[PDB]
Amino acid sequence: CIDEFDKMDISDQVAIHEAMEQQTISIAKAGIHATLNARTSILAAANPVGGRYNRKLSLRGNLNMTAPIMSRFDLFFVILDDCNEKIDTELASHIVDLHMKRDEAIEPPFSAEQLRRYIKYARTFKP
Amino acid sequence: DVKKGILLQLFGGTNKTFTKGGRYRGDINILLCGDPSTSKSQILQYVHKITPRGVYTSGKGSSAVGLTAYITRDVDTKQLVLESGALVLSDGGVCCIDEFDKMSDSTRSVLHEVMEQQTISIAKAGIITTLNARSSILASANPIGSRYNPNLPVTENIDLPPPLLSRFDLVYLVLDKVDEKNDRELAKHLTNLYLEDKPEHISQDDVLPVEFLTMYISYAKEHIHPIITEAAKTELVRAYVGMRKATTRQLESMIRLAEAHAKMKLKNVVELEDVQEAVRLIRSAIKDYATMNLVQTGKSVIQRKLQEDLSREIMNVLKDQASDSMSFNELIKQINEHSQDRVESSDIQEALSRLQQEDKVIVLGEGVRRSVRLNN
Amino acid sequence: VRKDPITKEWTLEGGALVLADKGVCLIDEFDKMNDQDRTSIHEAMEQQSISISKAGIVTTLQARCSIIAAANPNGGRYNSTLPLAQNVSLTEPILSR
Amino acid sequence: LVRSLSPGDIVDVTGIFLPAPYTGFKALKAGLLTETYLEAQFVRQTSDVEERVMELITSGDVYNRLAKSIAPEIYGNLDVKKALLLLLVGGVDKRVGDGMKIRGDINVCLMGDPGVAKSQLLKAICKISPRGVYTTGKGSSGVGLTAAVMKDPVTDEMILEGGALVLADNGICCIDEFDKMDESDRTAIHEVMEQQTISISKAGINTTLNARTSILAAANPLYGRYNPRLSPLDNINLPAALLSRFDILFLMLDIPSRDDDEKLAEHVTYVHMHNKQPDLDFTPVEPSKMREYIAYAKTKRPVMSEAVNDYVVQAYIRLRQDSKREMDSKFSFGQATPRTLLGIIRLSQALAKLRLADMVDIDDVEEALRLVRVSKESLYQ
Repeated sequence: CIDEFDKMDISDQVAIHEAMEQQTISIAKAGIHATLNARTSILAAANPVGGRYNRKLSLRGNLNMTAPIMSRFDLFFVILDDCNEKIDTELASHIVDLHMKRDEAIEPPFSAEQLRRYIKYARTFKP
Repeated sequence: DVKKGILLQLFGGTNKTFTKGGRYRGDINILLCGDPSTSKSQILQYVHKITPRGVYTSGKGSSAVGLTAYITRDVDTKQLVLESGALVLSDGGVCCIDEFDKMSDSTRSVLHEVMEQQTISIAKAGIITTLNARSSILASANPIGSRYNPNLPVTENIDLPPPLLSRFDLVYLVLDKVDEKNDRELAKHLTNLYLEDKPEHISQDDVLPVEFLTMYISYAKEHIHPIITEAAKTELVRAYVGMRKATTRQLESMIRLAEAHAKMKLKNVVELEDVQEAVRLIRSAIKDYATMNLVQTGKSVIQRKLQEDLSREIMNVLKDQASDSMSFNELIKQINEHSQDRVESSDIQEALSRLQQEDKVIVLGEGVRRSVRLNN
Repeated sequence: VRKDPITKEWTLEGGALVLADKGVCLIDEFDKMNDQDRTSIHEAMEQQSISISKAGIVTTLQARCSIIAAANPNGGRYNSTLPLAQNVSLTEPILSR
Repeated sequence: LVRSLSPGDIVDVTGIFLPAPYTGFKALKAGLLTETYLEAQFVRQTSDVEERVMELITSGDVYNRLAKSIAPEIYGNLDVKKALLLLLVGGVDKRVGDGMKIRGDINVCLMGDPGVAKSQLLKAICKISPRGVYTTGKGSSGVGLTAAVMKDPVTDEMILEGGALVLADNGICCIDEFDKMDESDRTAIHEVMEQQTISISKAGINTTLNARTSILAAANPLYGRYNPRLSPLDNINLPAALLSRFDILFLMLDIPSRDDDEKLAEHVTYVHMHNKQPDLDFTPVEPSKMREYIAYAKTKRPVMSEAVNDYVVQAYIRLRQDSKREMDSKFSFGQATPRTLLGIIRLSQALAKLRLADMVDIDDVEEALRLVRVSKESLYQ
């Protein structure tokens, strides 16, 4: 879970390569030349260019930076905030209760520990 | 109101572990700027004096490392020894930061971790770990002005990342209207002592506690656990609504902060009242905002305006060119020509670059800027 | 030829070309290639041999590799009806090669 | 007897002086030497002389007379000298009731280059001033100003050996090549503008020393000299943060002038030609008796009139007001920060002490002003 890929600036795009590639890790400091494969999910993130630019502006290039590694991304959820002061109110309440130390009955439809366990299960299946 | 917001910073918030995690603590990070010699130093002095665990540091006398993990050679045993840098120490109490605006970019990268996490993860060197440092942040800054000067974007006039900016809990901005009529009074105060040369009767005659304060602080800390109940909720929302009408964190702040207020006065539950001033205090930097921004400037009429006109013209000279390319020159010419919002040929160059690179434009040459084809 | 990792005698290494001499050179994203390389490329393509004068060692290796290249039409898939040289970034002199 | 001692202390110690055997390189000793040691048993840290002062007093014009009497050796700049006077005098400080103190002392900057032999002045003061210390940037090391914890002999052990500031504290400290002092130095000094404050957390030092020194700063403008095309603070390399500390910045710039240059030239010809420069007529004051009168004045601790207070205020408003009315660059430095005020307060507070005062007459003030306006604004010539 790599926050603010933006702070990658121009160095990490290099990384995305192997990353998006084999997740091989190529290392030669000349101490050795060694490719370390990897497999790791990408939970990734960046800000839009000018704040929320995406509205008229095309996402591509409203996102900008990831160059081709951009093309390496399977999914994207664009987040923008327009108040339905209905909704605004809603989240507002939500938060508030949360902020109220108690009593939060925020409890997952499924128990979370139960979840992680289940997660173990789901991996087992091979569709 | 400064002295006040601070006082709250002394009373700040309440820690919440949730079931696990939770852990918003009580933390409040106040920043303050203005014309220099504000005594802006003196305060940090005072707090540092008061603060048991606090530490006072200067911008640039610093970098992201000295706050943590010196891991120096012990050399007493001729050993290497992990030395908590400044921050880990400062866990608890507050931190006094000089010349925040001036900190090394490497430095304060630290901060975002602290501020957000409220803890710190050092994977570096021999031991990889996430250590918790929970401490309040008090930062001083000088506008570039150093008088931030009227108008301008203040948000500009402060420099800093508008995000990292936004991070600071309490944004205090100091300024001078030359109340005549103030300087007189201030000069009376100041001019005192004078007598007595041996320190005596500083603020007399006025009522103040001395050490009773320290204790009181201590006790209130120890024994108080305020809970706002429902009351706040409504108005509380309506506020931040008016605010975004700004960010959620603003709300969050409001929460923790007011919790300090009712922490003071020893309230285990909050009046819906005392939230008023709680808001008001935020409304102060706003009332200090009179006399996020980045985007605002950057939307047509700012950058959306910019590129919009840009493309517009490009389209025009295309049309009038029988679709042939617009020239760099003619571009710059009509674009400063229609004059008005002042499109500087450099800015021109930049936005042009943007659209082309956005493939919102397709053009080239050295002194030859041909036109575009926006496919996007 | 450069100083090896820390401490070893200083080892003269080839680009993929000399490596692929008589073999095949596989590369993509020349647009992504620094001119520093670009000169090298042109040089081989021309001479089919890689001369090296530094530091003290001065040689010409012979890379016989065949060039196989994947590239990115500048931006859009089809940049333009305009000729490909227009439709793509890289220099025609190299291209004619 | 342990722990009673601190660096930068002037103390009368009483102990029996005892040797302990040591010598140098073995090839270097005839024997037996002693190299010795000292042991410490015990430590101790206005009659007809008023006549000697009265000689100065009765003459009157002691401010100008003495003003001249300081380093008459150089031709010109009576203003700065007059300043140096008060610099030497100081006063009155204050304490706040809790209490916090306010210096209490003068911080003088001397700008301009190359010449003036501006240093020559510093040599003078450090000479005349008891507890004055002349230093230069590269020069006096940071650890020159700071104290090392280093063992000392006979007794024991790990001694905080101070220098510069600690060495000359309660007395002036003189800085040369002030531009060349680099940074760590600059930090400390920036701090010691807190007066009474030096603190070393490094390693075996947790201590915070109190430095009572006064500071005199001689630096050359950004190369080469004061580009008039360069604004103030352009031609000046230093940060205002420190400049804010500097109470008196005397900026000395040289535009050649046929007439005066004749005058100075004469001075320099007469002396050397004479050992004695002042003639027909100036009686310069023996720095000895001078120092005496100074001692006597230092006792005064004057008090301020409400009126002087008021005028002060009004003027101060005028001061900040015009200073900001200047707005952007040239000219400047703004802003006439309160420290400007406070400083002037201490300044008149000194001028009064030359009167020996307790009155603090408004003239002393207006003087301090004239001096102030005088310090800068020389940029206009």
